[PDB]
Amino acid sequence: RTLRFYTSKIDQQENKRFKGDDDIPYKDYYQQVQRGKQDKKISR
Amino acid sequence: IKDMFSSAMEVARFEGAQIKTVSGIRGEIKRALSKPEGHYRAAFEDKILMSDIVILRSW
Amino acid sequence: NDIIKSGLAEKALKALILQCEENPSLKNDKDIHIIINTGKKMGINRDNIPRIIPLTKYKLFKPRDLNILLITKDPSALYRETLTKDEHTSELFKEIISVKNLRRRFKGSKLTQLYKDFDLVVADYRVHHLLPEVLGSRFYHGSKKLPYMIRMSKEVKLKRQQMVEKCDPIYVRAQLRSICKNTSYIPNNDNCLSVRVGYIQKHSIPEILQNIQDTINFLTDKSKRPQGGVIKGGIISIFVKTSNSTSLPIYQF
Amino acid sequence: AVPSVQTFGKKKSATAVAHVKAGKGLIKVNGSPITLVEPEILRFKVYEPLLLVGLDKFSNIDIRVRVTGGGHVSQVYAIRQAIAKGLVAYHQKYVDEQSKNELKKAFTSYDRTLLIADSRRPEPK
Amino acid sequence: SLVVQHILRLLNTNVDGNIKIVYALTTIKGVGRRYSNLVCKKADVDLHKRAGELTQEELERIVQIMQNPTHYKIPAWFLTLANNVESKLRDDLERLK
Amino acid sequence: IPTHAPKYEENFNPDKKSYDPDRTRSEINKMKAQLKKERKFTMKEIRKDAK
Amino acid sequence: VKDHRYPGLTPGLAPVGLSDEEDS
Amino acid sequence: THKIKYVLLNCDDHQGLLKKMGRDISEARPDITHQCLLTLLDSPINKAGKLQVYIQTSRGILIEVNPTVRIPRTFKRFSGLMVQLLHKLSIRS
RNA sequence: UGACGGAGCCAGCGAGUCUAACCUUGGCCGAGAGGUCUUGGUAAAAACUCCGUCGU
Repeated sequence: RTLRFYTSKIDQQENKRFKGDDDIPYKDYYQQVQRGKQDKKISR
Repeated sequence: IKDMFSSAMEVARFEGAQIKTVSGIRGEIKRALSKPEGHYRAAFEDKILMSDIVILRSW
Repeated sequence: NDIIKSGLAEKALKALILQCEENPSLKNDKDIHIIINTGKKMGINRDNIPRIIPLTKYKLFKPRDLNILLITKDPSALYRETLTKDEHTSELFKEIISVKNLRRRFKGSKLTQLYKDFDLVVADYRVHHLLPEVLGSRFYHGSKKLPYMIRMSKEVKLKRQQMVEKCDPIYVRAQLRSICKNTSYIPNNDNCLSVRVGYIQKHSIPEILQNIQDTINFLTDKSKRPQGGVIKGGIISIFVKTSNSTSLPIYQF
Repeated sequence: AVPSVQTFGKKKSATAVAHVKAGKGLIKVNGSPITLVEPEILRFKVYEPLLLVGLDKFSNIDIRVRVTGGGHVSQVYAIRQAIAKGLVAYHQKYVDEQSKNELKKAFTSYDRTLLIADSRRPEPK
Repeated sequence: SLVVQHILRLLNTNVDGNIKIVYALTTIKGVGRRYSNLVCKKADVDLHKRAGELTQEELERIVQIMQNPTHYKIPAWFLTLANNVESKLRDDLERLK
Repeated sequence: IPTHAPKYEENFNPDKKSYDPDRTRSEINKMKAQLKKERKFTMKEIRKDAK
Repeated sequence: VKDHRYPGLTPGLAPVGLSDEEDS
Repeated sequence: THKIKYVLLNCDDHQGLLKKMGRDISEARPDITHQCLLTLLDSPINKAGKLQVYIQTSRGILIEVNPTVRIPRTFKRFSGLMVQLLHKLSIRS
């Protein structure tokens, strides 16, 4: 947006990969129903 | 066959065991089946039916 | 309308709904069925043909909500083309497939995947008797995904004459709306019968009760035969349950 | 009775039965015109006899060919062999023998498989 | 002499301009070829455009179509034991001896 | 031309087992393999004993 | 509506109503 | 490579082992092969993408070297890579 | 020398009244045994030719 931002990118681009001799990096109702059915079966 | 054995390791013990159906058809336990556990292959002197029941006489 | 008035139905439904949240085992249960004990044997052999029960007050579903599969007569080129192009039926179906193609492409485990993907199955009435062999056992036990017969066009047949093969998109759309919005049942030769009446988290308890009376009214009214009026001799009792929950009584004679 | 001859062509399991009778140049294969034989890439293979001897000879006869067994290629070879054998047989039976000789000479000059069955019988070595 | 007539960020996804709008929107996760076709149809954007050719309002319409699908009547079909086994087997082995 | 570095495990041993990022995933693979090796041996001994 | 081939059609056919035909 | 862990056989590090193997220790020097790889890959021509390096081991194993690679400078680390390469048949970025 | 969909079409072996799942949710009848139904989950000719779409 502001003109200052584009300066930062332009300068950043100039500054902007191994090079030279760099080495690689080191390293309850329901319950009521239920009893009702069970009670009937045992009663029979 | 199924329901005779609960795991293939049991079938390993009884491989080659003599078995027969109710109909009188003699057979042999050949090998244990990998899937499902406990199923095995058996060869009978004649074709068996589904209604038949296989029996292993053990003591 | 007595069953709606009785508080037993309301109190049972509240308990059934309350359980579904509390119990982990019922978490995947979403539909509410009613189990009907007809006094005498129906005498109708189970033909696996759904029969639709019109629910006037409320609508169970809409065509847009569900994954719909259509099985058509061979060749499917005519039916697939007309349905896809027309605006009304363009998006109405998950997929369109022919019977022969369905048999060839899907076998064994592929049938199980087909059952999971689709929520509703509909088919041309001509091919319905073939489907039990093709779809397999999984579709045709339990009644969750039984194919529904639909008529592609309003043309009728006369003896010694040949059917003209046409596709009416509005009529096909019209029938499918009736299937999804209304509930359905399948006759069997015994006392017992199961009908879906509501969906958990979608229908309030008073709505579910109204559907129950509509189902009972249609099934008991002799004037609605042969589609309705199949429960002759009254109802000994009515229960309410989900797929895996226990039957909670809601009406006893 | 209408003059008629019958011949067989065989390639692997593919077998073709050709009936050649006096007619008006109606060539059919499995109840369809010869032009509809498939695969299209090999269609000219089936045309090979018709073009070698000229369509004029066929203009006076009807050929009906029924093919069963084998795959596409074997069926094509069965059809062509059946057509050639049937044409030569008809020219033998109900036309002069000189034309028979000319037809045999042309076919054997082009491809003898049109007349003799190609049987790749095994040879142990 | 005077005649007057590449990437887009949609829905937290970068879509190339050159690609067709329908298959461009397929790249968005959860968006299929059929779903892309339908969202293009409802947005009244010609499917035969390229993603670069789309105007801002049309892109906005696609966005509201995605984020509010039920509002725009889109159908829903778019929207330890091993150790126990080891120990049991070891018991079987010891017992076999 | 772009430049990259090789990826390697210092003191590599092929007989040794490939290092796994997750310990649970590695441990179960150890336990599963012991089951297959142990299961195959037990079946072999039982079959010989039965014979 | 009846089809002689397939008696199952007459039962279990979708009822169609004016509200159902009307567009949404 | 050979077991002691596997190690790239070296002329000076492993004299006792190589005598047992029977091959003469004079021809057991990967440092030359490392050395040539180093100078070639850092040459401007490789930086210009006009150079590709192939290596034929004495045993007959043929290695392809992608021009992009950046071999570690110290000879010790380089030996670490070769054993993996000869055993894993490929090295990844 | 792809994937998706559709269309066309071609074999030969094989015929014992014999050929083939499992686990659940509940209604009813039955002294019992069991019978019948209801219900969710798990498991279980091709090549080839042509046409259309995407695209490496």
